[PDB]
Amino acid sequence: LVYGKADIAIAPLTITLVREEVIDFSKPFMSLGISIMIKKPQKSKPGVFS
Amino acid sequence: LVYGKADIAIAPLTITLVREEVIDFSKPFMSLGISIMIKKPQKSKPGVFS
Amino acid sequence: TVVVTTILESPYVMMKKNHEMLEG
Ligand SMILES: O=c1[nH]c2cc(C(F)(F)F)c(N3CCOCC3)cc2n(CP(=O)(O)O)c1=O
Repeated sequence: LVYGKADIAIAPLTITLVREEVIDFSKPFMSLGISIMIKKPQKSKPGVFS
Repeated sequence: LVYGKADIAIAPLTITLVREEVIDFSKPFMSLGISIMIKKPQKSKPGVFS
Repeated sequence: TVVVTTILESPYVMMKKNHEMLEG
């Protein structure tokens, strides 16, 4: 975009300061963040003395 | 802001199309939305002779 | 016309099954 090879980058591009200094972003169309991913809590094997 | 009484507004101000038309917004400093609110579940204390 | 740039990133930008047949 800075070199003119594209007009608009409609992609999941994160609005950040470094990028913001050279291009301009629209208002966010999608807000996200860091998150935790775990395996679904499968049923436990019955313990001795259950 | 639009009529010049103030030079910047730093209160919690929603970013909307109507407002964006006449003034300038920075990128959001706080993302939020509508959400549900209820009373705490209030765990029951069993009676003695329950 | 404009030059819209993106990346291959499911589900943001995904190729259809018939991408070899259709090119646009
Ligand atoms: O820009 C805006 N920002 C706002 C920010 C808040 C809050 F976050 F709470 F501070 C509130 N509320 C104050 C008390 O009621 C609950 C929330 C209203 C706002 N409104 C008016 P609304 O659109 O009628 O809600 C705006 O217009």
